[PDB]
Amino acid sequence: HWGYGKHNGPEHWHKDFPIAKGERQSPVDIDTHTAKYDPSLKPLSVSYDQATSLRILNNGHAFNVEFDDSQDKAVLKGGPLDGTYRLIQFHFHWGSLDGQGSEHTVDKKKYAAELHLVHWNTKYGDFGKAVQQPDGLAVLGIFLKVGSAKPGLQKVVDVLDSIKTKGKSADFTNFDPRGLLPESLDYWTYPGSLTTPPLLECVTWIVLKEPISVSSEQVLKFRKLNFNGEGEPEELMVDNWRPAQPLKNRQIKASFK
Ligand SMILES: [Zn+2]
Repeated sequence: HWGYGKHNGPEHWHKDFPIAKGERQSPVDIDTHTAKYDPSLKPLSVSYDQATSLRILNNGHAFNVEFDDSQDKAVLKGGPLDGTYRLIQFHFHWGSLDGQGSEHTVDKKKYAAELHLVHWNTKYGDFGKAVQQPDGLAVLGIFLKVGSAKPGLQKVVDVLDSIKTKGKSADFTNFDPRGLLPESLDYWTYPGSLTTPPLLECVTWIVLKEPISVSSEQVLKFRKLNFNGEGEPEELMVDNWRPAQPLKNRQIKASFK
């Protein structure tokens, strides 16, 4: 019964999930001046041409667009990563207002929303095994700002009426996640965690410098989703973000000068 309310929100998670106060929790504030350029970091390789989207699900904390991860169809490699990471799902975090919603911040700036493309290390065979490993996941984080519409997001926006409440799913085939990527793949990277319970410290974070722009109408449709099940009291799914956590003994590295 964790969530994002006053009584069950991020400040309470540590009671069920003591790793919430751990040494490598996410998100964090990215202090751009103190991040270190690392000239040996490789370009990212984002290989999404054979991606197979399957379904979209309202899980009661976000919506997930799920992919076939039973073969190397949509993979992330390079950058800070060793090996091959398969795309399993993406989801967003967003706010009730355009001035908040992101999990990571950049020099304390909050964006309207943040996209997470979640990938697991194929050396561990499945996602459930991967989350138990320090190098199990690679999450590509992309900020959303409100401005012009993002045409590559509209197929997601349009299906949200079909998954309004918790536990609802809908077929969601032939969605191309390349339409959600900014022009530049310049990034910051650091070791961290899942940002939702169980908060496992299994993630190599790769946060893109360049945000994507979405329209007011698009983000408004995110905000009409519900945290609750059908026939339960309506609570709008908004402010489903965890705030920045202490950096502790970590250095954020940049792929760019
Ligand atoms: Zn997330």
